[PDB]
Amino acid sequence: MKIDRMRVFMTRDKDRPRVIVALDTDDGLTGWGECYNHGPDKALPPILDYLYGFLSGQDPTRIDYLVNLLIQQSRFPPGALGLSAISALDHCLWDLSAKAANVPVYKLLGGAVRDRVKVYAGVYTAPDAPAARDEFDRLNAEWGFTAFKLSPWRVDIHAHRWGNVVKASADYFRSLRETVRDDYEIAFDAHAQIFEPVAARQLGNALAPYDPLFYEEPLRPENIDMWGDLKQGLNCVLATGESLYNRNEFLRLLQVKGADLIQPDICVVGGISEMRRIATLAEAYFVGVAPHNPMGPLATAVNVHFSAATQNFRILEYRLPKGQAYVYGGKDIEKRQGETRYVVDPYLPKDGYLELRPDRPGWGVEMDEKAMEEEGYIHWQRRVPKRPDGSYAFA
Amino acid sequence: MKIDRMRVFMTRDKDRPRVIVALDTDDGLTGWGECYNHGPDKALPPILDYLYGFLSGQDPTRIDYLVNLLIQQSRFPPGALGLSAISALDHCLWDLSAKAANVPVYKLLGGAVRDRVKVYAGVYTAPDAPAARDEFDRLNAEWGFTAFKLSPWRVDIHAHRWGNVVKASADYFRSLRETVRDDYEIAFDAHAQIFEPVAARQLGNALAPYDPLFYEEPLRPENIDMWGDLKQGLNCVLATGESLYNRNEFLRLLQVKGADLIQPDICVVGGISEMRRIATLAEAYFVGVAPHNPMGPLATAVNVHFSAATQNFRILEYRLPKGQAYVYGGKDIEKRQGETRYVVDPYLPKDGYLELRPDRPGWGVEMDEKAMEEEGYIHWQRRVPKRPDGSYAFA
Amino acid sequence: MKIDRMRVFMTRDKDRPRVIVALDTDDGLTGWGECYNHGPDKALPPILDYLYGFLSGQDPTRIDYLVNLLIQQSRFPPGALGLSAISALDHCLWDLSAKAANVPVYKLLGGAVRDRVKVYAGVYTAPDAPAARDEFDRLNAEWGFTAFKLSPWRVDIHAHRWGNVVKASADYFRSLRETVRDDYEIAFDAHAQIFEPVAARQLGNALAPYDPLFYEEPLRPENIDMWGDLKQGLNCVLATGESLYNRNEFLRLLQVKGADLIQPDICVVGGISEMRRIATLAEAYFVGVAPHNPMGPLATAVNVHFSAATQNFRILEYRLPKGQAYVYGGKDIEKRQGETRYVVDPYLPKDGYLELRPDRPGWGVEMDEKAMEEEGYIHWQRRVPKRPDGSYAFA
Amino acid sequence: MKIDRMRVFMTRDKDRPRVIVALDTDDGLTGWGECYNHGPDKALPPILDYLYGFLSGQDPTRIDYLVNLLIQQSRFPPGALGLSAISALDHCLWDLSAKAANVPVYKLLGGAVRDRVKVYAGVYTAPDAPAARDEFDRLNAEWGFTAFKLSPWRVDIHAHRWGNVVKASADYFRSLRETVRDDYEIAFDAHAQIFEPVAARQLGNALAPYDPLFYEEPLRPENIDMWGDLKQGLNCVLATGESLYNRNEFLRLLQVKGADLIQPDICVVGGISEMRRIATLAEAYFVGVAPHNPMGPLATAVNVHFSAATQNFRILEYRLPKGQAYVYGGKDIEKRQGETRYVVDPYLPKDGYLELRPDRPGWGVEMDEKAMEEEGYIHWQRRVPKRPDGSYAFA
Ligand SMILES: [Cl-]
Ligand SMILES: [Cl-]
Ligand SMILES: [Cl-]
Ligand SMILES: [Cl-]
Ligand SMILES: [Cl-]
Ligand SMILES: [Cl-]
Ligand SMILES: [Cl-]
Ligand SMILES: [Cl-]
Repeated sequence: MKIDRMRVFMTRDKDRPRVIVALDTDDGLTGWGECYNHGPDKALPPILDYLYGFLSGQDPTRIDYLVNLLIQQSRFPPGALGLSAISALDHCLWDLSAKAANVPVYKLLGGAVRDRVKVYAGVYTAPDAPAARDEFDRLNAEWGFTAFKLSPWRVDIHAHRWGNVVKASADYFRSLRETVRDDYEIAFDAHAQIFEPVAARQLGNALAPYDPLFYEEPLRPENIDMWGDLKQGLNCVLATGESLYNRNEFLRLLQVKGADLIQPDICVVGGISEMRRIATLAEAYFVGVAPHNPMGPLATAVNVHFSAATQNFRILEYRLPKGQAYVYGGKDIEKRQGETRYVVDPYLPKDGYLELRPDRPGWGVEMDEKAMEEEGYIHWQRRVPKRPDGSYAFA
Repeated sequence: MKIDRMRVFMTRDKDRPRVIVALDTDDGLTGWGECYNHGPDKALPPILDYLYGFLSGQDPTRIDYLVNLLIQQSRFPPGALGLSAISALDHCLWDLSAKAANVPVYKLLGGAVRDRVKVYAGVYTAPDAPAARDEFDRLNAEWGFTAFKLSPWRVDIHAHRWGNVVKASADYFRSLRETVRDDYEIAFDAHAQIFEPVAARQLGNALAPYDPLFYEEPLRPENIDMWGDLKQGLNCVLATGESLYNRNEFLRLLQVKGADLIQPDICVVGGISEMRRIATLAEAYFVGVAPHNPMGPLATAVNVHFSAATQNFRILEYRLPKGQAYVYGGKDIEKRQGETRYVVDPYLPKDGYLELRPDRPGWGVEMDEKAMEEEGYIHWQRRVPKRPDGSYAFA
Repeated sequence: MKIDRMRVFMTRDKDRPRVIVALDTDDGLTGWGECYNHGPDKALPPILDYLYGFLSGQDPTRIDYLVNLLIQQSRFPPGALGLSAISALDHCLWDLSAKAANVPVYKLLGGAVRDRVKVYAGVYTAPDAPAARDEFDRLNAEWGFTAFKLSPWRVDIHAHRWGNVVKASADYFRSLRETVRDDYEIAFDAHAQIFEPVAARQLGNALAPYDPLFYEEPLRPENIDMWGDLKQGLNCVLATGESLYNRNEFLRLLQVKGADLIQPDICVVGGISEMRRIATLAEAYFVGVAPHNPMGPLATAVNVHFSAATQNFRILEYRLPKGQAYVYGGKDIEKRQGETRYVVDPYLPKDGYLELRPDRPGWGVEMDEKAMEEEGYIHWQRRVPKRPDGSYAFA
Repeated sequence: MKIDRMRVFMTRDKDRPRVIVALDTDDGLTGWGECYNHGPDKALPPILDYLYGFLSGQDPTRIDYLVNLLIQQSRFPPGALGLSAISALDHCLWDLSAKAANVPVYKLLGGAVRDRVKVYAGVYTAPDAPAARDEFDRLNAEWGFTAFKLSPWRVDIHAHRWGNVVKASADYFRSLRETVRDDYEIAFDAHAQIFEPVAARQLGNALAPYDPLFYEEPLRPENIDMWGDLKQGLNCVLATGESLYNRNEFLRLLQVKGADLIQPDICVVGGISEMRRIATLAEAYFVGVAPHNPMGPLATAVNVHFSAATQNFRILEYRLPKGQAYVYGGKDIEKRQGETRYVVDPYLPKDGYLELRPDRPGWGVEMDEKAMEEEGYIHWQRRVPKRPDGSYAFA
């Protein structure tokens, strides 16, 4: 069969826009993909139109052949926006190929190496311990979650003395352990807001006695070598990588021993084609994979197949299709809710795992094209915090 | 004054599209910038619209404050397309600030450290020596060029035995030295088409006895460390960096001793704000700067000011506004010509240098808005070559 | 315009001599600079006379061109005294260039990236905690300081058992935390008095639990590599660099991971021309800048502009123009006071920050030439302490 | 005995100024020293006055005690000018101590380890081979020289294609070997005029087949690590160090394998006190010492004693007291002559060696105070060459 159409849907996932892509073939199949939402999503359709020129008329079962063509035609390494678009097209090609062979996508990735996919709940704020307990328990009662991710920050880190900022985080984690179920796993996402390796190490070591599931992305991404310096003398599990794009950025991170766990995003790195290479590198370095995934239900389905096939996969970030809207940080459980409807039958957790759908080819979800047509673009941007002297810090 | 409008012009530079950007202020000034042409230029206006939301109402003389805001709001490191747009906006801010202070832009960069800016002619093909001589001599007679850049490739590198490919390049360079003026400088751009460090070293060492001005970008960009391996035992000047984006990618390149000369592009890295940081790093490592610049006359003007202010600047890539259209490689002097008209009064070489315009504020060029309106977008894409087995290689 | 006169003022800043320099132009402008006081200040006028030979008749807006000429003419790297003189001349050139363009100096440095400049109070002694509290509170009431720097040394380090020396420092810091406001930041300057890296690490780790804002310059400067050894296994923020002179000494320090925060002095390194290069290197290594500044009000004004323009600037050392005379160490708040009068309208702190003067060109201060004429040279020298065996140790 | 007076003589050595220093004691002895001529020699007397405050009343036989005091009192590492003054005072202390004990200075340095001190003639220009032959032969006939140092540069290195510059140097050295006596040793001083390590390596390897005695100081001094990169793959003996100041700069150079031979200057590094430490470090790294010495006859006498006592000393730079005035580079044997008279009885070569004076205490020369009074200061400065684009390069 040959690729003969692309359809691009500008829709949304609660309060973030989302571009969803279909590739159709002359045998009547369709494969689906999800772009990351970097910010200016209206840039994605023209990128996709340009990339489609290299896919028209081609055999979609030549997945790596075509994805590599998309990478090579730019010559320059594609960045955030380009790779987001490439990611969605990679997803479409895997989905088409699996549908053509009448198998779940994981059968094209070496097969399932596990029966279900562990998830943690993206909570993302820093609520007081009793409120955290109640929310964790609610999530456990509904979906079986026993792993959760919070922000460590209990004050504005630029408006208080650093020792007090760190003590507030340590006291907070202590409180959580005194309050919530002993078996619950709690990760902290520092969200790339720390400048100095030494400061990141101090915070990590203050959290360490209370067993963070992982300590995610404390520093900025551009200098990879400094991650190796951070991790020397760090007593907790260090996770990073969500902001890295390709096999070679991850290779450098691994070579400097800059992470214990890596967190590539399958909508950011160029899809499964690149995600698999990244995970293979990590595996040889004895580093696990916890995919970054604040994206929507189609991205989640793509993650389910990658995660099911990858030996060194450990746990998957998960946001409920009906639930909390965008947030990072703050003293509350986020009040804003939304409902993401572009997947008819999203993967939902059972006992804190997503279960495979072995009798369904492709991703194992159906798309709701009417819902995508009903809900269009919405503007979304990050707030970059400021210091008291008026300078900008880090999102 | 405050920024109060952005105007975006989709135009062209011969057979490549070009997005040109104006930022206007409430005091009636306008600053101008040029985006790189990565490929899908129709992605640039929506990126620019999104970025402009962070610039509206701001003081354009706070250049680094605003450019850093544009970088930070994405959180992820911006890639090719995002940084292209950021580059043009950086240019606009320098131009506005210089116009506001009634000075040439170089006076905002520590002042001029040279009186004129050496250029080489972007010829880019591999014509037989007599034809090369005639073209070099024509360029010398008209503009005073004594430095030129060619492709080293005289055959399809994937369809002939490697030893013969390299011998053809060495024999070609020998012929050029037997044929053209003794004082002429000749650089070779291998255009990221070699996979293996050892192969890149073999070619460089075969060219070395004939004194290449530099040997540019033989390998792919993603693995930076391998450039240090290449350069160990390399007997000619090695240049790279055109495909690197930020201060930290260049820092890594410098740390591994992966280049003797770096070639960032002021329309790719985020403009002068980033270019200056990159050049400063290179300076401390005793590495010079030869900016990459196959772009148009506004990009050239931006380069003139950066180059005039930068101690470790050596030579600037230059394409004539009226002249040869796009080409890389091949046995001919390119037949296709074009005329780029969006700058009224482009910098032209005299004795092989661009001369400063000290009595004119800003970039020292006027824009032709009617010409930009007359000539719109044109589709352009790279050819990715194939090997005889049907696989894709490297653009 | 052209430089057409230099005027050199031998004056004083309380009990230290100070050489202040003016460069005049044939358009009637004057730019001002401040030399560091290394010791033999009577050496500075003849150095300045010699350097002026390279500046006479030149365009002062070619700042880096001229400063680099001053550096290159010596061939040998200039040391302390030479660079002190070069620093003042750099300041004069920035001031002239900014006055010529009718802008604050920061507009020549990429613009302001913050609205105000955080300062800490140079207290420098080791008073008992109640007296420290009272002095901190006085400084807070008057000027809004919430950050302070002390000496850690509570006894003669060469006349007591080392474990007891360190315990005295740790007990002192504990006392301070039990006594003074919880939000106060306290830095310790060990003043290059420790010989052995291991000893410096022991003291730093003893201070660490009480959150020193930074631990400054424990070791001597000549061996840069040993700073990387010190910092391995160090649990507090390490600051150094005040005794380093150029981009390459700082590059080495950064490469060995020998500091978390660097403290170049804008009157020591060759002025803004060099300070900016140093800060750029530190930025790429994710290291902040806390400029060293025990100098006077003109030096402070130069620092305000550099600090306002530098993203990775964190905090600025500050001495009040009317206040405490020279001191390092000891059990008292220094009794000797003085008044520095050569700047008419010095920057004073408000809420612990220096505020910009956006409507004033140049440094934004006026000079008092009569005050400089009234108060001349005074001899000043350091005491080099001795050990009980009669040997000399380290100032 | 106690130091009770310092006398400072501003004199000259042909066309360069020279500061000569005497320290007198209350037993009626006098020791003598020579400052390097960095440039602004009028800075030296005030530095010396300040330093003398630490020497007055002291026992001059406590040489290292006092020299280290002079170093420590500045706290900051002393630079060029400060160390020049310290050097002369170190010389005075060795001379006093040796006179007090009635021995030659070398008996205070572990004794003579050789009977005579090999010298090479500082010719410094690049005369055509027949003229070089005639000058070498003249020098051999008069003084027995068989070792000579030239500049390698036969054209303006910034105004000609680099391959042609290097070929001119190689062709020149070939010519010299075809023309002059087979036993003559010829060193080349590239005088810190090359920016790029790769370029320095290319020139060194082009000279290498003709056996340069050493290839001196091709690169700039500030980045020490790059010297290790240069020397990797270099086929000739590499010498540097004249522009380095202390034991730790030399330690770094040695650690990176950045030289085969080091060239500290006993008037630059702080005298014998520091020179001995430097040489000891080099010895352990199996690196020899060829002291830099374009200074005058007192500096030469100081060098004779250091060189006589130092196992890893190889050869000493030498300028005749009556002979060629200042020059570096150029196509001629320098026409300007002068006569340096402040030493009554300078060391002159015999068979190309300086001979010891074992029956004379101290340096073994007498000073001519009347000659110093007759010939005063003269202004001297370096020319910094320019490139054709108007930028400044390197002296
Ligand atoms: Cl449960
Ligand atoms: Cl729910
Ligand atoms: Cl010509
Ligand atoms: Cl033409
Ligand atoms: Cl307060
Ligand atoms: Cl006060
Ligand atoms: Cl002989
Ligand atoms: Cl003679």
